[PDB]
Amino acid sequence: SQQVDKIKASYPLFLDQDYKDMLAKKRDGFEEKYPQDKIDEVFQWTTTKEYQELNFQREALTVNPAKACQPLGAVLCALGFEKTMPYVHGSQGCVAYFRSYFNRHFREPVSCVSDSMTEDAAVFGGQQNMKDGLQNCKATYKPDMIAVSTTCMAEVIGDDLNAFINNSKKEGFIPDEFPVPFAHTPSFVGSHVTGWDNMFEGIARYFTLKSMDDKVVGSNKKINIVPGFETYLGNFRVIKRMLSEMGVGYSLLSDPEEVLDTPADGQFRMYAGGTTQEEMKDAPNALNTVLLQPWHLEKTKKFVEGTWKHEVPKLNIPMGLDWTDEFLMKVSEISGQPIPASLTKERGRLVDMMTDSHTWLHGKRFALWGDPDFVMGLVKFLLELGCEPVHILCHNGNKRWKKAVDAILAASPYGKNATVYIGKDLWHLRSLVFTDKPDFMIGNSYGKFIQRDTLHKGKEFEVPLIRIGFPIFDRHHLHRSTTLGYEGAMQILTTLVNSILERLDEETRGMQATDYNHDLVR
Amino acid sequence: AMRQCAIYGKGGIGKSTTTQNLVAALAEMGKKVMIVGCDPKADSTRLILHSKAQNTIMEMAAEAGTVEDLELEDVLKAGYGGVKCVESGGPEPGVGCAGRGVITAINFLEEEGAYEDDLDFVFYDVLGDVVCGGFAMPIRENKAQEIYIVCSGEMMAMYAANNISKGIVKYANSGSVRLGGLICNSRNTDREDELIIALANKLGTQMIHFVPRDNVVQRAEIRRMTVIEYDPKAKQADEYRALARKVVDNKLLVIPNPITMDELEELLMEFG
Amino acid sequence: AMRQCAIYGKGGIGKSTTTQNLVAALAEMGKKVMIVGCDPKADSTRLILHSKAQNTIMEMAAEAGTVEDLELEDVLKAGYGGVKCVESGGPEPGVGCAGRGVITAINFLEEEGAYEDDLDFVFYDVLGDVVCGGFAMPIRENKAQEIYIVCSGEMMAMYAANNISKGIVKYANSGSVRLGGLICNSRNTDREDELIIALANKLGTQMIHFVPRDNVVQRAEIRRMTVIEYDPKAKQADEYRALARKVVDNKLLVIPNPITMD
Amino acid sequence: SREEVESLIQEVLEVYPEKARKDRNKHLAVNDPAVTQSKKCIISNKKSQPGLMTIRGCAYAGSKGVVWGPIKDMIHISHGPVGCGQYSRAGRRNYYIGTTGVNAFVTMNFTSDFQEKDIVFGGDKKLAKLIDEVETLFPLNKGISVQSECPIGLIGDDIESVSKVKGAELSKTIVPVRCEGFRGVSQSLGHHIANDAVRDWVLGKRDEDTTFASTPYDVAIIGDYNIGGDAWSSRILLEEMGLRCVAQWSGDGSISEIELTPKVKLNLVHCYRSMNYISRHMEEKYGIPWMEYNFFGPTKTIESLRAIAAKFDESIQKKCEEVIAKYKPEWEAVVAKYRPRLEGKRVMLYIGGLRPRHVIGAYEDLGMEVVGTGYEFAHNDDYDRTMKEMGDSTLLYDDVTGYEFEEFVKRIKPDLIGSGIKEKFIFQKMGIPFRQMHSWDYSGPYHGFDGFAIFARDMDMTLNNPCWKKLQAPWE
Ligand SMILES: Nc1ncnc2c1ncn2[C@@H]1O[C@H](COP(=O)(O)OP(=O)(O)CP(=O)(O)O)[C@@H](O)[C@H]1O
Ligand SMILES: Nc1ncnc2c1ncn2[C@@H]1O[C@H](COP(=O)(O)OP(=O)(O)CP(=O)(O)O)[C@@H](O)[C@H]1O
Ligand code: ICS
Ligand code: CLF
Ligand code: SF4
Ligand SMILES: [Fe+2]
Ligand SMILES: [Mg+2]
Ligand SMILES: [Mg+2]
Repeated sequence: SQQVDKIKASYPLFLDQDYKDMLAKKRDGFEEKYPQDKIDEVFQWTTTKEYQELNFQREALTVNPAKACQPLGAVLCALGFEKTMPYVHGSQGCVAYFRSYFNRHFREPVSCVSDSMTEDAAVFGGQQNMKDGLQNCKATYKPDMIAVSTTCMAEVIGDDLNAFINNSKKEGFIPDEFPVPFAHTPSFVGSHVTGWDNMFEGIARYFTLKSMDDKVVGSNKKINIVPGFETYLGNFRVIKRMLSEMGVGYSLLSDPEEVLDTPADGQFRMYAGGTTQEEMKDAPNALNTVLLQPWHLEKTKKFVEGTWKHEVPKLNIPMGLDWTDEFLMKVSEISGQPIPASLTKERGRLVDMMTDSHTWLHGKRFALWGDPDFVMGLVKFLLELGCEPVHILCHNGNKRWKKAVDAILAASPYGKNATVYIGKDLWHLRSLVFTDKPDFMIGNSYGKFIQRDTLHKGKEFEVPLIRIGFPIFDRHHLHRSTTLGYEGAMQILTTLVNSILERLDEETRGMQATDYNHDLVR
Repeated sequence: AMRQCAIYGKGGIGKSTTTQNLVAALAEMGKKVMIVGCDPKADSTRLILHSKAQNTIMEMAAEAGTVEDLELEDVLKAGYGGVKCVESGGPEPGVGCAGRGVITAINFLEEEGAYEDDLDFVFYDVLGDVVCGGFAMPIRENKAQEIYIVCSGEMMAMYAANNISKGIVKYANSGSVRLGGLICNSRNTDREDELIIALANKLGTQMIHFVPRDNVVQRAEIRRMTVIEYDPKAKQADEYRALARKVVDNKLLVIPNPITMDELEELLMEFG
Repeated sequence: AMRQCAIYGKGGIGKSTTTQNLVAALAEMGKKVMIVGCDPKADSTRLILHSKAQNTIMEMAAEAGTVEDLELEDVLKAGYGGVKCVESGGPEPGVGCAGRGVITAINFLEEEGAYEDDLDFVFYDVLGDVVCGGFAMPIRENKAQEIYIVCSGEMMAMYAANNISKGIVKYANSGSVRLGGLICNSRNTDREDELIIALANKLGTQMIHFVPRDNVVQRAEIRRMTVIEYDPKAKQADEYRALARKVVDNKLLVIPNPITMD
Repeated sequence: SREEVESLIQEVLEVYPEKARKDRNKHLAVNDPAVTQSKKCIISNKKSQPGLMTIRGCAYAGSKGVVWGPIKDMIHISHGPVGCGQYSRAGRRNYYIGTTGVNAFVTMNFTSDFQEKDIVFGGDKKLAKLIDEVETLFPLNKGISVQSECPIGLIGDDIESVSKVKGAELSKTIVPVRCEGFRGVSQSLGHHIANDAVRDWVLGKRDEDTTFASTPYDVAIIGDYNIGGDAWSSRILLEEMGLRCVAQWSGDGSISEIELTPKVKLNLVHCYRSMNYISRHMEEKYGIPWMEYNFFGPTKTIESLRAIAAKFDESIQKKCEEVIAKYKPEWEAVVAKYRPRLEGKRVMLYIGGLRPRHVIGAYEDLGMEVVGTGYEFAHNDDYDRTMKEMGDSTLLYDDVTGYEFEEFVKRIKPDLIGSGIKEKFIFQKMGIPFRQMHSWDYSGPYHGFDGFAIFARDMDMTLNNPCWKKLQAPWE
């Protein structure tokens, strides 16, 4: 039933007595469902130390992973260049998924094509699909550039991207000077951050490999910035703002900030802004190249050190105070510009915030996950705050990264109770937050399922989710946030101390029971 | 019951030739037979049909759009002795995935009821090197139950006979597939027959038959037909009849015991 | 400075034998050579290394967890004459995907800089039936630039040389990869050398050398050696030196013209 | 107009290379409600032209995302690399009642997460080991499906074998599904491979069993995936009408409901496209009749209730007329409130395989007109059903391209578009009101009388929102 003045959607509609009664009959009659008694006992068992031991013996099964595959990163990379169409050579199912995935995170259109390789293209190869596809795409959507990556099936069968594209050009499907950079992006290797590294390297090699002869390092007086797989619009914007503020000439290579934030003004723009082809061609002339997220830009770094001959600085991701400081001094060192009074003041305003909030953050325990550089940046900042990371999970992490993060942890009194996990998923993490309960989780939307689980055990075991990372599908416009630099650090500090205060108020909102500590002033 | 056999062996050892000749003799005995080529080139049925095998399943499917659009009638042809012929097809060398071509093709035959005849025998002629799961599709459950490995007195063939057996063991265990025997296609190596009999023993099988090297085979091949048809009176035509009845009457089905590269060498040394 | 060559030919023709005997002579001439085996049975370096070279690339990756964890030191070994050997590896017959194993191994060698010591030659030994893109990995751009196709006088071997040449064309047109010649590994057929010269002409290439059938080759093979190492004075041993000298001096690199069977 | 629309078709098609032009021309038509053979006017279910930004998915999405995934007390393994399973995790809102991770698993992502060694050496050993770990960590699971992603089908892994062997060792139904993404041309073949697997591995488990107590009023709901609770909102009407719903395929579905479906008297098929396969099979094997119904809006629902009740005795017909009389004042008030706000409005639709024709009824009940519609992957029998439901000189498109759809809308200028998440943000930026017609924009249900109320409210809130008058800056 519906009262026309107050229509109910699925919640709370299905709580009406007639639906509830109907669902009771469904279950009893046809579901052959395990008794509630058993379900509760099984549930309780999965929260124990013994279930954790079994759970951590897994060797073949993955449950709720915290990563996606390579071409997702390639697509994001390709999106960052002017009038560029991401083009994924292989099965079209993948593209439908990549677009949907980014649509939901960005609440924006996401442009990308497939060349629709079917069963006969599986056994004969995708040479024809690549010919017809490059021609059709150029004609219909008119990009300046098409950036080609691969699905897993094109990789199993070894479709030679370089040859397929050269024959397309040789046979007149697209003009020879029409730029078609490529990168093999196999999904069964690494993860989506690895796909970003691979795609960027293809494009950079495409524009600079032939013509190294006339390049002189330092001759355009600018600093190359490579951001890596990045999904906070504010992150592109803050790097650009701090460099402009210092007077540093800079060149952001892969810049999707504009095209992922177009205005609603009556027209759809498939393309907007981004790194130009001329900027890439000119990149080897820069003073140096800074990699924002080095732990997934290793292939890019070898090409840039080897072919461009830049002394790429050893910098951590510029998150939190020390590493933002370190980033700014090194940009200062490369370019000759001193650090302006305006950035120095901003630094002291983040310090002021740390001093103001330290009593509430101190000793607070967090479980967290995400991509390698993000996680280590977030871990470093939690330590600078007097917080205790407890469970650090990075599913797409490696042994060397794990070694670096264990060193940061051990350098501080606040890391004594923390352990780093690589190769482990969100079902592992779920066990950890039941057996060794932290105060909060910091991760993406997928963590809401953990929070629901911890709550089902009991309100005193509930571990709230703090949404920082990618993808965030169940809040709106968090993709406009910042995590880098001083600006990112202020936002994170504010998100953290206020999650802490929001939770405390909930635990103290009980009339004449807990509200003696329901303070007006915190 | 219908009997399914898969023919394996070193590249160039004479599988297709032996298979088609074995099958012609079977048809000549009054058996109802189907041949399934699992090789990207389309030569497995060419001596039964009297011309190249132009319409492979993959080619017809690509032309029709998808295999789902394809008719069984468009790919199944009958030749000498009423023998049914079909080819998987696949790419030319160096692109695509010939393994998937076989997987696709076998699945097509199953879906279109290619086995739902009164067939007495189905023979799968398979590629030399079994490089992937697709080329072992012929020996999964409900496919071949008998395997014959065509070899010779030469080093390369016996190493290959042994290596293929390693691959067989995995399928024999989870299925009913068994090694039936070795067919020795002579290269005129000295004491050739003794050597293959010996190799057969260490594995646990027999040497089913010795097929001599006879230039009549190549004359018939140039005429695009089997020896059984090219020269029914020939001595070689009798060699294939012999092989046929032995496979027909064969009951020895084993899971092979692969030997070590050392044993294989000491064996060559013991006979040569 | 560096020359990369890929050896193709019909299954069972003598590629791995011919390749290894050539390299032996090449090393004996004072060349720095690497052999890259691109066959799941991993036999391509078995005669340069006596008895064993236990460690294929895929094997070590499977054991080590991932290819990225694997160091160059683990899979590349030296045998007779300082010849460097590495094997792709792959699955046993009938399971997995040997093609992808080749892609991964060749990609590993590139990423780890295996090509930049001070090498004169790189040889890729490929298996007979080239069933997928993986097995053309050695003839992509920046890989092999010279291809030699092993054949003989019998109908089937030549037919294969021609089909491999068609597979080459798409890699040859769009790249720098070129056919170097046909190497005739004799089967003692009538007027065989003339016959292979004729085929070479129709393709647009030459026959670089006629290699006689000589059972010392198999006798040395049983000893896990090249003829060069097993018996340096034999007639066959001088044959591989002649083949070796010619490959050093070859300048003929063509795009082949495949013929219609008539 | 008929000629004007034909002209619009020829102009749009002018941008394409000739091969793509000759083909895209076959998939765009000007409707005739008189035509009953759609082959004559349009063709569908063909492969997409490369590089044209189709909105179509793959076979795996069709099988795992759509048919199998909703079945709540099985564990569905995304077999292969980690991507597929991760982009589809909780993306489709197939609602279910259960204790997730214990006895229910719908929102979870299970995968074998292929690395390079698993590709090269194959993954049957890992799959076997994977099933052991599952049975350890989720002992209340009542069965397991193995959903192959692209590379499982290339390399030729033997998942049927692993399913027979492991299933025997554990006395567990394990369903191997070859829903390789390169198979077919879209989601559609995945439905089919999903239905054949249900048939081959589950539907027959109780062929010999006669313990279940059956009545002449037993029915199954086939082809409702309970988006936002659509099926729960349908089910209530059928039962108030005195029918008993033994099964729901596959929204809120259990493996036991599926096994008990052969005991019903009639199959109620909502989504024809995705489950007409198993419905024909159940008629052929068990003698069960099946019929298509539409519970979108009051007119279609009222007509469907009467048609279904007519398959039984007069008691059920009496109860039919009761249910109708009960919800009559509720759907009439919805009409009185929302139709005056929607009357005369024009909508263009583009969805998968059922809704582009099915929901036309609900729009008309609010006085709206469907001026254009099309499918991602219908077959010609869907377009046979479609053309009488559309008005004359309306536009029909199949596997429409991003470009085509963009340009059609520019000319036709509808007030509302109802399509998917990939379409959404393009058209909002154009100032055109947009409703998601797969996910219902996280709202719904829209099925039945209770859904229609949410349906009316959603179409009005969006179309008449104050944000749509704000797109131009006052100063330009
Ligand atoms: N017993 C015999 N006597 C003489 N010639 C024979 C023979 N058996 C086979 N041949 C010839 O040797 C050549 C190779 O035959 P076939 O094509 O059957 O080998 P095969 O199938 O192992 C090669 P592939 O690996 O390419 O499939 C053919 O010309 C055939 O006529
Ligand atoms: N010139 C020659 N004279 C005599 N025998 C020879 C020979 N060349 C090669 N052989 C023998 O023929 C067999 C095949 O040699 P090899 O293994 O190198 O062939 P191949 O590599 O083409 C087979 P595949 O395609 O499966 O890799 C070996 O036993 C070898 O000793
Ligand atoms: S199953 Fe089909 S695309 Fe019939 S694959 Fe798709 S939940 Fe659509 S038009 Mo998404 S044939 Fe259902 C459908 Fe319709 S996922 Fe849903 S909305 S009624
Ligand atoms: S049609 Fe999968 S998303 Fe792809 S690159 Fe492979 S991991 Fe990543 Fe369908 S089954 Fe899946 S989604 Fe595609 S791969 Fe195929
Ligand atoms: S090895 Fe087999 S599966 Fe792997 S690509 Fe080549 S043919 Fe296809
Ligand atoms: Fe937006
Ligand atoms: Mg053959
Ligand atoms: Mg070899």
